Amino acid sequence: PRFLKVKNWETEVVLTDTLHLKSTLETGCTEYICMGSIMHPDVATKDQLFPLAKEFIDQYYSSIKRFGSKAHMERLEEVNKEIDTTSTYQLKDTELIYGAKHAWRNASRCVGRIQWSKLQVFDARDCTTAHGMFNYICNHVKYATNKGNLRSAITIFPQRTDGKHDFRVWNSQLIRYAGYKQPDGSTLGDPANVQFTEICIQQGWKPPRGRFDVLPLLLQANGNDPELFQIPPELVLEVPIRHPKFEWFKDLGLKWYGLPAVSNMLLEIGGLEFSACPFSGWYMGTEIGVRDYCDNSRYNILEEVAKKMNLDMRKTSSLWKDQALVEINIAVLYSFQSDKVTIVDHHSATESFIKHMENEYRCRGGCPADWVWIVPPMSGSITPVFHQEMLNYRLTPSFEYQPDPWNTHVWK
Amino acid sequence: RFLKVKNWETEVVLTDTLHLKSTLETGCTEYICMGSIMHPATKDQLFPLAKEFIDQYYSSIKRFGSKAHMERLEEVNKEIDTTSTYQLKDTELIYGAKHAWRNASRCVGRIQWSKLQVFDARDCTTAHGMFNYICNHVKYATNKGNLRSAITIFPQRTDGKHDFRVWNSQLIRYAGYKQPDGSTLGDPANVQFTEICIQQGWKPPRGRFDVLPLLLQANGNDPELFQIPPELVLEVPIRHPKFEWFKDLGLKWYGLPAVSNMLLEIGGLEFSACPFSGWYMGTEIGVRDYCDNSRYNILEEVAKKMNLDMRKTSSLWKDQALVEINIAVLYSFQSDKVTIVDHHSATESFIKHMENEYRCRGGCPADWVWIVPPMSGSITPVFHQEMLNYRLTPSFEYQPDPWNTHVWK
Ligand code: HEM
Ligand code: HEM
Ligand SMILES: Cc1cc(N)nc2cc(-c3ccc(OC(C)C)c(CN)c3)ccc12
Ligand SMILES: Cc1cc(N)nc2cc(-c3ccc(OC(C)C)c(CN)c3)ccc12
Ligand SMILES: Cc1cc(N)nc2cc(-c3ccc(OC(C)C)c(CN)c3)ccc12
Ligand SMILES: Cc1cc(N)nc2cc(-c3ccc(OC(C)C)c(CN)c3)ccc12
Ligand SMILES: [Zn+2]
Repeated sequence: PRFLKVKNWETEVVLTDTLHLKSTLETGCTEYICMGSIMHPDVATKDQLFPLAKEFIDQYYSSIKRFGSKAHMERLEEVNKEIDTTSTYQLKDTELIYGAKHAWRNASRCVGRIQWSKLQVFDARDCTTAHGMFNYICNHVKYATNKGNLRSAITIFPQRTDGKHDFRVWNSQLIRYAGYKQPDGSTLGDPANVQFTEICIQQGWKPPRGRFDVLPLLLQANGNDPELFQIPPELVLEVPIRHPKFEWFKDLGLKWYGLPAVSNMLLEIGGLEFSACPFSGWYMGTEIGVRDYCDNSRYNILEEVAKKMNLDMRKTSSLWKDQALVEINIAVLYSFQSDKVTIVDHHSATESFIKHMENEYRCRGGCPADWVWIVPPMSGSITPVFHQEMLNYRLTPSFEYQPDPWNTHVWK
Repeated sequence: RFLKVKNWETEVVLTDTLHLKSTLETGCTEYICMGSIMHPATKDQLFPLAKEFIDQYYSSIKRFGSKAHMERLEEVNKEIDTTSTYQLKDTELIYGAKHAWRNASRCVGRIQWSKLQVFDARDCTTAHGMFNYICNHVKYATNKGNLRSAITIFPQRTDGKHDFRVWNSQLIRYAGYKQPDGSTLGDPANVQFTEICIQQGWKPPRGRFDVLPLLLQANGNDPELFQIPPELVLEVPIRHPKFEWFKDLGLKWYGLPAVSNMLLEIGGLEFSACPFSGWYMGTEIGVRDYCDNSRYNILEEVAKKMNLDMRKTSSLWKDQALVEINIAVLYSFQSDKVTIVDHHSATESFIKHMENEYRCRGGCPADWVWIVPPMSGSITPVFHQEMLNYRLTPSFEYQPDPWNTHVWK
């Protein structure tokens, strides 16, 4: 039916969703199963591409209040002849900007979407080589960082053609720390990044073999083999982590980078596929995964912090893990704030998202939202999103997962 | 098809076949997921449902197709023909009630599902008898603090005009009163029901922890009030193992969580009064929402007594005071030898429970939105555990509150 209702059980506020009617592709759920906690549940032909392009162009001309206009009809005819003759088409600059903002606006799992309209779009579709990709990525990092006053941005490289000429950033984020598995089984650096670290070493990277080695960019242009580049260290803003009360916390030697910039996702606009589209914002404190690091040869940060807090770690019901996790997250927010590097705590981010979601229900007719990903990884129920019912559905333009490029790349 | 679920910490992959047996809907569609939405019989329809349940009962005792299986199917069929309903055998009631718990996708405590004490109250005819059955349930389940899981099942729905109902949401809850300004004396969750009890003749002590009276409805009659004997109500004063000032907050809670407003469905039959009880997970105990003074709740007051910076949210003072309150609850129950489980232990048990269920049953319906605890989610092992949610019967269902349906006599 046309209307779907969601309720906030703290405030009793009821919102009516009609935007779900524009949902495009399946969720994986059926009337008899829900896959809401499942992590994720050769190119387009001509006849596949015609309706996807028309739907995006219609949506674009509706958004600028020119629906059915002469320019709308002429744009549609242009796109159709272009697909008819070249099996693909090119977006105008305005449509590219529109589509990237709306892929962020449509990202159900993103709590930071109140900012969606302020995204800075860098058009890199004239790029032809990995050196040019490096240039574009350096400028993006410099612009987005802005000496700590972080600005959201995306850089969009050429779209996919036949599938054998893809542009790809092999990094999962533009800035991440290396991880090195030792022979004795322990891990030095970030354990999340051991596989990609091994790939870089294999491609020729000389690793410093420290705890916080910024990984090199591994960049692939036009389907060619990827090439390694070192980001200039002055472009990488970092924050040492200290605690406002625990003078010993700085002795852990922890730091983190300021700029979260995800680079392994695919951007889909009007049936066109931008397989290289790194996008960046600023952190929510809880995301910063400094928790997983190893302080010594056995204990991770959560254990090491609790040990220095003199907590009882023999019983789980002493809640020493919860107590230590709070102090770690206090330290993260204090350090970014003291250094004037943009960051948002989870109470502020979730209060903003509720305001955002309400505005979207009124002005747009709904807001696709993935509760499983929107609720913060700690203190869930004391944030306003916990008691908020949400509807999840897939609108396009969208950001999508894609397989890792080392699994598919045909080495030259 | 079979569906896989992955734990993203252990990389353990479980294969789910049980979802292929579910026949009730979840609310989702191919195009919209509603996993965060809270709430998404005639003679002709009854026998298929009953046969379905009878089939799975005799499949469970490894006597499918047996003589007794067929005779029982024949019996249930004739009985629906002549009477438009049927009665469960005691064996089937026990099996049904345990599997309603086994199938409750939102319950993290289901490792215990087969240790459920079932009290058959299907001979009850009056609210006085309901009171008797309920007192015996509370005394048995409390067991001087060594809590034991139990359910008491009252007669099933007949024509819908004669339901048995427990009007309380839990057997034991604290009253909550509307204050002249706008704050709340007692539990804010129970203001409406407290007012209902006062309208019905209850004399409110107007305290902070007034145990509510039982409001009991038999055979569709007007409900009647009863005072649970206070010696049957086990309570725990909340104190902190480090903060000597915590006991000065004067808080306490009751030991026994006994939910009484849900509906049990077995083989097409509906049991609208079926209070069931277990023991608490520490994070459930809603003492956080009380008021200490005339403006500040326990969370604000705790942070105040802790001398935290309450001006910015990024000081995370709420998160700090939340953990301490939860340490105090666990310390207090453990010190009085009242059964309680922490969210770390309970979610650990649930992952082991899922392993068991996939091995022996082919799956386990699980609602991630409700299984993950309301604090420290990602440092518990269920956060990174993919789950499949689906609806099996027997089941516990939500039902309307009786005061919205009842025509007073
Ligand atoms: C501006 C500040 C931003 C904040 C504070 C923020 C916050 C978040 C958080 C907390 C998550 C979940 C993280 C996790 O579960 O590990 C997330 C996911 C996501 N964000 Fe945002 N975000 C921001 C900006 C952006 C921008 C600029 C884009 C794209 C243009 C974006 C697109 C996404 C997407 C696609 C996901 C989901 C990824 C997936 O499904 O795997 N975000 N965001
Ligand atoms: C024995 C110890 C038990 C523990 C520790 C436990 C724990 C929990 C928790 C923490 C919740 C969610 C609470 C919330 O969201 O506030 C829950 C839900 C639930 N529990 Fe259990 N439980 C236990 C026993 C039982 C028993 C004995 C039954 C019934 C026979 C049961 C039936 C249910 C049901 C039906 C729900 C979901 C109700 C709904 O759909 O809203 N539980 N349980
Ligand atoms: C722009 C931005 C800002 C921010 N503050 N946070 C962000 C987090 C993600 C994100 C989070 C989780 C995730 O999936 C997990 C398996 C790590 C993915 C998939 N690459 C992306 C993506 C973009 C983010
Ligand atoms: C149910 C659920 C909810 C949520 N809100 N988030 C989740 C994040 C992960 C997840 C998956 C993979 C992964 O890492 C690599 C294997 C891709 C990480 C990061 N450790 C997290 C898995 C499940 C999640
Ligand atoms: C036997 C048992 C033990 C326990 N330790 N905990 C339990 C919690 C619920 C429960 C929790 C929430 C809930 O619904 C919320 C919307 C308030 C309902 C049904 N209303 C039941 C039900 C039974 C429980
Ligand atoms: C999305 C979600 C997840 C979860 N895990 N839990 C949730 C609990 C409530 C909820 C709703 C009503 C309510 O109160 C009565 C009106 C039933 C209470 C208890 N105060 C909780 C609402 C939403 C929840
Ligand atoms: Zn779903």
